[PDB]
Amino acid sequence: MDWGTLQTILGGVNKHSTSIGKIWLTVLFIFRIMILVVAAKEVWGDEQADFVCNTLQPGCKNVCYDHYFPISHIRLWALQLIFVSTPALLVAMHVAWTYTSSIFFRVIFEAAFMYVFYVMYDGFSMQRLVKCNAWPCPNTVDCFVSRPTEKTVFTVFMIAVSGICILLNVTELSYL
Amino acid sequence: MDWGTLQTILGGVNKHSTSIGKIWLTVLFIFRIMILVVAAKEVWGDEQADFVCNTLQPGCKNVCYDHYFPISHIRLWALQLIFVSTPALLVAMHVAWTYTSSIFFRVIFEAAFMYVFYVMYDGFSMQRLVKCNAWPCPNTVDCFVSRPTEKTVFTVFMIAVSGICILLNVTELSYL
Repeated sequence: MDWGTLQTILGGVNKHSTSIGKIWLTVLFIFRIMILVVAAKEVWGDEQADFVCNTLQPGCKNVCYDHYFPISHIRLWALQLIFVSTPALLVAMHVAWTYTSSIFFRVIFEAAFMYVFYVMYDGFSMQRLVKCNAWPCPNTVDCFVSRPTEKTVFTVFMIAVSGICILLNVTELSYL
Repeated sequence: MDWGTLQTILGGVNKHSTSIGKIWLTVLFIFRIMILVVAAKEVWGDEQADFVCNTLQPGCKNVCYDHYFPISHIRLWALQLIFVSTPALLVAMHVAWTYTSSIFFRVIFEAAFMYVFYVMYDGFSMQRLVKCNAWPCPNTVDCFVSRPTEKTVFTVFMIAVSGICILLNVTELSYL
């Protein structure tokens, strides 16, 4: 891939005691894109052949995999970014009803993804072994995970990023 | 094999209103020997490669096999017969402290094997699937059996035989 190949005329800088946010926020935008693609198919890209189930039950790997991973972290992120992406191309150029409502959209989205995330991954963690007692899964069986530490780390990162994103997003939203 | 090849001089028969038992009891003795050897290594002779455990746990077949089959039925029988065998060669010829105590021994042994049996195989049955949650057996796993019906049948037989053995054994023990 390659994303962004024309940014040369940016001599105009800020002078006020504000609009520091847009710097921080474009930086976090670009950042999160890199951070994503660089580790995109490279942490969670694997986790299909990595959910070993101690059994001889047919299918129970698939069963428990959806049971505990309806969706992977990186998708909720990918979405979180895209919904939080549309205000970016908006704020690309501003001076001359929406504009600040773009800022607010950007806030509330990111908030939503945080909440529903912690609803799903309660404990902000990756259990080393998830058991499973699904229908075909004849009793409570065991179902492993690879690299739970890893995924936990990058999750801590992205959530911290979400917090700072919103804090400057809102710190300039709160101009009154 | 071949067991018993000299029995010709038995013209002397009983005339009293008793000693019918010794007929019945020698018949049951010979019977149970045949009944055994004919189906000896031929119902329970197999059951080593016949205890399938749905798992990928190493050893868990052996583990659960001993767990649920410390010993097979046919051994408890084999013993039951042998302990109940010694009074037979005694009562081979009788007329002329032990003699009736042989009869009583024969009773109480067979009783013991009945009790301890039902202690172990509670329900007078063969479960089609025994689960298992042993140490190495990581969770409650499944562990199959072959021919549980079969073994149940022949068990019903041998226990009925035990009952009749004792009933005539004792009916002549109860002479007063």
